[PDB]
Amino acid sequence: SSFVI
Amino acid sequence: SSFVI
Amino acid sequence: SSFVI
Amino acid sequence: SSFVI
Amino acid sequence: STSLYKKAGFLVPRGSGSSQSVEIPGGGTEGYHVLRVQENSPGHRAGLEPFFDFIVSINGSRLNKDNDTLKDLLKANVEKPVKMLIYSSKTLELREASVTPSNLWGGQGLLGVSIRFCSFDGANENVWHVLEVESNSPAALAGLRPHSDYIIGADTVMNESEDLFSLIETHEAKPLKLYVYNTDTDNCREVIITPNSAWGGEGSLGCGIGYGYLHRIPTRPFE
Amino acid sequence: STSLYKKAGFLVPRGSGSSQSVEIPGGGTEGYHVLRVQENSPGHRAGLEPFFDFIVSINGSRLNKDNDTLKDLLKANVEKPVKMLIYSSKTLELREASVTPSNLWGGQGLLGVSIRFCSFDGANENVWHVLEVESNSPAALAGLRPHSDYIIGADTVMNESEDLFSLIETHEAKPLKLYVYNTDTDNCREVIITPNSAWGGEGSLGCGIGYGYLHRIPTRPFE
Amino acid sequence: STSLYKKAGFLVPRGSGSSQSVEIPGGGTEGYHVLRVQENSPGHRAGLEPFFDFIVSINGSRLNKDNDTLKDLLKANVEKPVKMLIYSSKTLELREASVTPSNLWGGQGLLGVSIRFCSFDGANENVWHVLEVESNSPAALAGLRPHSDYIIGADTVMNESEDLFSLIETHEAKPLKLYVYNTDTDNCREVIITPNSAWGGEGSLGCGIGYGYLHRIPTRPFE
Amino acid sequence: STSLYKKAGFLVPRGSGSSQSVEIPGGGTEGYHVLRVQENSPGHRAGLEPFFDFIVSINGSRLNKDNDTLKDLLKANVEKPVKMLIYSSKTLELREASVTPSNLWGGQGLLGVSIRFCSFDGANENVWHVLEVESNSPAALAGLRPHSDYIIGADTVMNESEDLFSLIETHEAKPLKLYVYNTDTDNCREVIITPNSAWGGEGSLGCGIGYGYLHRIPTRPFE
Repeated sequence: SSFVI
Repeated sequence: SSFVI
Repeated sequence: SSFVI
Repeated sequence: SSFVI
Repeated sequence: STSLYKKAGFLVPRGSGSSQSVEIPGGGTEGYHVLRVQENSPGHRAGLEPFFDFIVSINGSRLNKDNDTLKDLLKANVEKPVKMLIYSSKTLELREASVTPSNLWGGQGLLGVSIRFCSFDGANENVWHVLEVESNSPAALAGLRPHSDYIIGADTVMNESEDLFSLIETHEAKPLKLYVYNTDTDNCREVIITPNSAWGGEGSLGCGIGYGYLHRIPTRPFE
Repeated sequence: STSLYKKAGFLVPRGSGSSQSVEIPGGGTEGYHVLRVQENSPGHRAGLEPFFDFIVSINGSRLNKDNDTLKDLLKANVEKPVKMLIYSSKTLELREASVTPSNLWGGQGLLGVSIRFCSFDGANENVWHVLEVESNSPAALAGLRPHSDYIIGADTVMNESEDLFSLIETHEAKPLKLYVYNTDTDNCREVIITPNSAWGGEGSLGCGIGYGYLHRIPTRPFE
Repeated sequence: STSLYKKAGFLVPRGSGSSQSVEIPGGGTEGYHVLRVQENSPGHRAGLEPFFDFIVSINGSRLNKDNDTLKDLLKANVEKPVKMLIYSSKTLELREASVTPSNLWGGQGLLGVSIRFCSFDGANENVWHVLEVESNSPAALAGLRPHSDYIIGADTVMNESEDLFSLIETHEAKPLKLYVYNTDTDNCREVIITPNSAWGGEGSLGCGIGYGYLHRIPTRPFE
Repeated sequence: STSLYKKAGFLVPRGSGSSQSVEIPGGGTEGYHVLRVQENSPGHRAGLEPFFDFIVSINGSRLNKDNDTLKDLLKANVEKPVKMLIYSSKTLELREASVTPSNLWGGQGLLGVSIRFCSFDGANENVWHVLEVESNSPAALAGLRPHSDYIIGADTVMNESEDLFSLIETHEAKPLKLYVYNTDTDNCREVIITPNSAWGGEGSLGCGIGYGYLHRIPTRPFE
């Protein structure tokens, strides 16, 4: 899935 | 301008 | 399916 | 007609 | 509020989501979807309209069906007028049409009408508008044409889609049949398409697709 | 500056921009633009196609000038077959149609066909696709309908380039008459609209407008 | 005649048709339309939005007239902060921005902003969406690009209603200058186009045009 | 032939099906798709472009990956500049950007960038344009806005779709997450949608969908 970095 | 025939 | 009649 | 500021 | 949007009224065709199934003699919601109507056919003479008309009853008999009843009733009245009850997804109305099945017209079948058993409930939405079409694209070679053509279905089983794209990947080499309505001919036809995501262009068909109010089959202003 | 755009091939209608073979017997480029074709008319029976067909010749006589020749030749053959030479902006081709004028029809005219004298060269471009239509808008009240209607021209007591926008400002309260093609009726009709920029909405008509290849009157795949 | 159309609610941008609260200090309806905003400019740093923002007041002084006041007030505060009152055709609201004019920037101007004096009332409508663009077309060679470009106005040595089509015929060989907004750059630029109806294709520009709610410059969901 | 169509050249964005993967140091075809870029983030300062940019390498290390390498390398260089190799689906080019991950900016994460591991091969096609949006529709209530919003993905497993509709039926009550690009913000965001075919309107979302060259994320004219 999408994830913030 | 149009006319029927 | 489709068919002609 | 346009001009820069 | 903080929303940069608001609401406005616009004109939309009557054939929309205000359904409502008012009211089918026999009670059902399903019938025979009128697809292709050959010219100089009995179906043409009866005023059967491609995509928009649904055959609901013949001689009083309701067709909650997908069986051989219609076929047999036409065959038993093979040169006599039969009365059909028709539902229009355009007018949302029922009308009676007289039609005489026959072998003596120059086409194929007794009515000259290609049909499919489905539900007419929300059928006016389920339309895919062919937009641009690339050269040498699968769509082009299959016969699909830009803006004039509307994809309204395919041959489908086992229990699967109502939505178009969910088929394009399935037939990634397997040929595919499409039911296509053309706004010039005002008629349906079958198109053989060969989905190829590696065809060297846009998507797997090489064409654009429109869906919704901006991409529906056109409707005349009045009943 | 490297362009982030390149070129690709796409399908376009043959009459785009009809470019360019006139091949006209008599030599002209002008004729009688077939607009509305009444139902069960002699003209309907003769297969005249609204907007796309141009009457260029009758019984061999070329129609290079907006006079009474066509009317008079029909009147002299009042219940007999007449040969017409027809040009199609769709096929860019010439065909002869047999038509029998009549007093017995008994709708309006001998053929039941509304016409206007103009040039057929690039007439398939001069089309404005009516897009969205606001409620209670000038377009709505005049009868214009979304996506199904195409504005193909107008009547001017004054004199302009007929260009749509270039008329809407001229007729800023004065009513305007428009010739509108509907892709469901496959026919032309007249719409009297009253442009009002102070109406409660977008522009002066309250409707969207499309122009170009994405907004042409649809064409069947084959001749 | 029962209409086959009805009404439905849809989402539209707030500035449509900006209808209607002016609430302007100074009383006017006109101001300086913010066009191109140069990069790393004082104007960029101040958050001025191309096309959407209007400069209505500087340091309390109302800008009701196309004169040299704005230029001169910036020049007098040449490395100091200036307060500007800004109107947005997007939010329909007023906000103050701090901006520091400079000679050190050292691009063109003290702010690096291209402007023009016009009215902001219903400016969000006066937009023409460039649709398809043919190869080697006038639009192509002038720099116009498909779907990304929006024509928002022009320069006229002569005098017309600025209306697009009403200029293309006037400039039937004479070059025309256009103000174009690109939704990727979020900025305006000038395009010099040479309309030619005898070019090998559609119309005089070789491009499609969209107008209306389906063809407006996009807006974020929130203020 | 009998075809009423022919071919014409049109301008299309470089980012099309001429792919071509020329040429990835490390050899792969996959990387980290740059979605949301928070403002005043390290990712913003580095010029990372939402939807268009792909992170391919960090400090020389290729990311054929979807693991914790990138995460760990950012964490190990927690306030130092790290060099990233970026691929643009817009320019089809590779560029080096310096970026300094940090905890001292006011947002969330070390780069302030939402990402997803996917292939950039033909990612510029896989876009669904939100067209019209009905009032009180699932799309409206979820935050989807007309014409400005582009649906570019969702959260998906187990092995399933690349195409959008094949999800709308799956979540017929189950909430759904969408990755939405807005052409005003030039940024991605997450939208929570609740598909309801019985919502009393068009489709299951209450919005239109465009796909193809007429419905792609806009591109500036020049590199």
